[PDB]
Amino acid sequence: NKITPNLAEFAFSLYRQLAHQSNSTNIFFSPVSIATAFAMLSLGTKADTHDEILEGLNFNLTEIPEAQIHEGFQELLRTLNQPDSQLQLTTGNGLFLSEGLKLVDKFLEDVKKLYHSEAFTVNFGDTEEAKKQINDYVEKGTQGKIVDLVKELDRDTVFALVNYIFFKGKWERPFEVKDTEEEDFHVDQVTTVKVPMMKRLGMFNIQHSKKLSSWVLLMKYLGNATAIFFLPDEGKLQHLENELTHDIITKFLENEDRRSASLHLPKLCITGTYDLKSVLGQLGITKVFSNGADLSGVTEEAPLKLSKAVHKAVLCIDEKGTEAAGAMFLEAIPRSIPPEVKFNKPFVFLMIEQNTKSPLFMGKVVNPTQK
Amino acid sequence: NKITPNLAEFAFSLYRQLAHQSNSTNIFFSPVSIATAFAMLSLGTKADTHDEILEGLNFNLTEIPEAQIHEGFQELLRTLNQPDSQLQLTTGNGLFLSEGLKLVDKFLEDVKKLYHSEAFTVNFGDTEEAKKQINDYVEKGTQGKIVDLVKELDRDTVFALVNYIFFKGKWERPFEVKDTEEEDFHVDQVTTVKVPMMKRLGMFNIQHSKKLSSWVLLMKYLGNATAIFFLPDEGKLQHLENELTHDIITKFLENEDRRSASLHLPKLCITGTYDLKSVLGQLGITKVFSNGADLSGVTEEAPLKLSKAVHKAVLCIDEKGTEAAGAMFLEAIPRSIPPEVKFNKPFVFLMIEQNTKSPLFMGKVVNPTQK
Amino acid sequence: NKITPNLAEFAFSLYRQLAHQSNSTNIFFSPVSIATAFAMLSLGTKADTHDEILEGLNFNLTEIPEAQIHEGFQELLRTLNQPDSQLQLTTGNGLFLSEGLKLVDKFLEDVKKLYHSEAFTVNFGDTEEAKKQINDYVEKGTQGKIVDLVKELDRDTVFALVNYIFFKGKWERPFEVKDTEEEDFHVDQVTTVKVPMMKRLGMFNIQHSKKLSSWVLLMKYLGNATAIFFLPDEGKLQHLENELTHDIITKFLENEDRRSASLHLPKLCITGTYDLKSVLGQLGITKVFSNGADLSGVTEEAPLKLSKAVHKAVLCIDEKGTEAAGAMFLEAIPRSIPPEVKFNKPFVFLMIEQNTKSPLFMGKVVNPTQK
Repeated sequence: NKITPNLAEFAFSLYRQLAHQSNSTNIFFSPVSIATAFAMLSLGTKADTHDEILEGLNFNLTEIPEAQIHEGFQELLRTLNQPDSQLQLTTGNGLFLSEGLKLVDKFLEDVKKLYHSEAFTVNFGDTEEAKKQINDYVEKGTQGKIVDLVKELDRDTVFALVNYIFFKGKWERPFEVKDTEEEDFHVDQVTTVKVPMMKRLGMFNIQHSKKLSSWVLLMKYLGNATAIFFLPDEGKLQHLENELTHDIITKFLENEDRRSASLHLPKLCITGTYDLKSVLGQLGITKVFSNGADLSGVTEEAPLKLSKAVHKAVLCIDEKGTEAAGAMFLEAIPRSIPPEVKFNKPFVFLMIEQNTKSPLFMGKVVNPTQK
Repeated sequence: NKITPNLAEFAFSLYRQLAHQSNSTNIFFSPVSIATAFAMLSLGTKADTHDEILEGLNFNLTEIPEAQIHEGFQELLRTLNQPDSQLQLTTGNGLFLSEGLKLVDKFLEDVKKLYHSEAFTVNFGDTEEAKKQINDYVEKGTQGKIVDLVKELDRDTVFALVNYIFFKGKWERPFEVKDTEEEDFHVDQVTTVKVPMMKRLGMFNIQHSKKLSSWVLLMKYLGNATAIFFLPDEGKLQHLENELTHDIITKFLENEDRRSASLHLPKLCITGTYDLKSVLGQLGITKVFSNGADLSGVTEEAPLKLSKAVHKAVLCIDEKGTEAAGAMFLEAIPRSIPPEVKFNKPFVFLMIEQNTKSPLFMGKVVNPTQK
Repeated sequence: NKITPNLAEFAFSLYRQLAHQSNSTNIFFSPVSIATAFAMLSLGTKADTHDEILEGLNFNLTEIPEAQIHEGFQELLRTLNQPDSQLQLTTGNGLFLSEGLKLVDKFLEDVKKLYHSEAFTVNFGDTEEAKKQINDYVEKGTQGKIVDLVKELDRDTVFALVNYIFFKGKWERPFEVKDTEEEDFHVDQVTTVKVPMMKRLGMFNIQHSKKLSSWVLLMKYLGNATAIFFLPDEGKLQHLENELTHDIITKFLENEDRRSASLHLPKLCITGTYDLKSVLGQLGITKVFSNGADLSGVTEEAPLKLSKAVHKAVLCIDEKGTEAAGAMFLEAIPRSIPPEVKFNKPFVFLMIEQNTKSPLFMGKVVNPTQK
């Protein structure tokens, strides 16, 4: 599929921003769930509003027309719904509509044809019935991996573009369940904690790259899939992160060779939860949340903007295989033109005696509890 | 009042040091409470001891004589005691004396005339009656906003120069109490918490400055007062802080223009508490705590130094207006000439076998609980 | 003793790495306990494996032969076992052997002659009887200061090179027990906590060095010993740490002069606990944990490597004197040649759809609880 390279780079792009944001934290995300939600969103959007997005999903528009893109997506999504039988792989892109919404059909058609979208009809005014209906469609799409994707749901909520992906794949070679031997994880420069560490001896597709100063191990799944890992060298984690490319990835994919090794790889369950707004904004994708937000391509009546862009992604690893899930969530409610200035982020301020123009106090609010 | 510019800059000076000290914390202080305490203190002090201070309250002594300064203070303090009636504004500079103190009258006169000072007579030897008496005079001066300004009170405590300011002012336009809508505060690059966010739509004195890369909103009070706020731009908080000046402030004060806006500004109650010694020291104000400390200008019998320089400042904001308070505290007890070296800050050390001069151990104490 | 300079520098070397690793933490270690363990270990080791070590204990091998080194150690250790009577000083270097171990006698002899080593015979297969036996020999060697040196003990544990040092020395001048006056410790740039601060006025060997921008105080012990302290100047702690040398230390040792001072020095009990592997590795000492690990010089049957290099060092200070203790621990179990790659440190990884080579997920595991 012709679009894959861009996705890869967008995954690297997007990963980078998340680590650039917090070194001291766990990271896991679905580049696909995200980009899809947004390409699938890009349809209701037009002009320079829309352009930002797809140059920010790492696409070169002075090269590929819009048509050739959305085809690629369509193809890929399809591919994933029909794997080998031993490999469980689903994806669903449901679109929940407020009851009483005057739509455009050009949009309506397009997301149904190209993005297998499912439209449902919910009362956002009954917000805690709306939360249920939506957390229903996720907590089954993800087959019960992700449930609480919507914790706060606006009543003024127009619609909600929702996306999910479910993965469950068993290993090429399961691990010894009795050989799962609790061990030390050297967490930071400084600290150490106990994990259920799985150990196995055998012949492994693994190599060191001078370029990435890392060990690159591949673990083929039962079916048509592969997890790739990277043991950075001592103090090379950031150098590694720095240096990842699609083509480097491709090179590794094809390396068929194996060799003897003793491997220790831990049993774990992790989550990444995100409001991406900030993050994405950094990728150039700012207009679509704002009051210059072009959502004409969805409906006439009312003028909207994209409220919160929320991703959540869990992962879980054990001897037999992997459980992995991604899940987008784009809320939109009525845009209001009248310009908006909210001090919902840390800020400064004085207080001045009018007559003599002298500061009584000054300060910076950085948090109101407890400070 | 001719001295205001210097105060402003001292407020910026002093603010800067507090943020330079801890980004990751809340900030609120009264530039006035502080400077006053210290100008009012500068009176008992002489020569190069004294000079440090006022060059450190941001005054140019090769320009303004001492006379012209203390007049300015006197005037200002006065101004503040008699505002518009709708605007509550008090200040008091009480000076608590140990029973049995031989004073100088030149000093005694000066702080009574110029700084409306009130002198009281307390037994520092009965320390927890001394704590009460002083926390009495504050927790009413601040009308019950600040109470625990003295948590640890030396028995060898000679006197205590105390300062307070109380502010209570209602808005130009109160906010909708039913429109106070709990919302998300994006606290750090990383984290998010729920505040009571006040929202109102109307015509606001607000502008963006290229220079400060911030939004500058003014909210006039009932009476003769104005609070100024600053929404830094994305990642401009430090650039903003960097760039603030008196004249820039003045420029904004006069901008009368208003315009349409939707504003979200949160309901909060914050405190800043400080031992300033360190901080101030950085402003050049070091001699006055030390054994070169010139407190002759107060009394003959005994030779003193300034023990702890303590500021505390609370603030509180809601729909109708603002409650804000500042409070200094300068403790002095008997200086002791005999040079002093205290390892009360983190330090290094070895242990050596005398005969062979070999290190048995080495270390750095950085804290004795738990380490 | 000719080797002392190197130890000093190794102590500085090693200290530096520990602070370079975590500013925000307490530091205390025995340069001697460590180096001894390792010189005493170096005996079972040969060639380039062995060389790394002693160039990393700060020795110049293109200058001093191996003979001249191990003599020095022998001499020093001896010296320490027979001090002045008023000064309690012991050291023991016990070596615990698995029952059924075919040894080399060249090694056996050498560590008995040169390093007063004591060999014992333990069943590592009964691991929690092994833990006892070893924590026995430490928690008496250290006369009950250090007890839990072995919290996790491998069953496949071959042997354990163990080292200890016990110190108890009373002051030149005890402090006033009734003059121990709780006070403020300014811990960080930012925070403050209460310590039992000992205070005394008298004549103290103390000086300021332009070079180290610190106060350098010596406190002679009852007997043949001296503790040295360093009050860095404001913000000079790192400059101080930077600049320490053996010769500078020597210069200070000899300064006999005293003078009047008021000193405040706190009552405390601190510990430093370490797995040194990382740290030491940085000093060039990497081969000996690895699969190129040359432990032929110990036994024939089986091929081993050094599993965990563990130091723990407590300290305690009060009016009368000091309790101080160091304790090494080098575990070795069967090396396994077959190359080893363990993701027991934070790492990256993708998951790829084989057919289209597109990233489903990506991530970085940095900790599996809670993330």
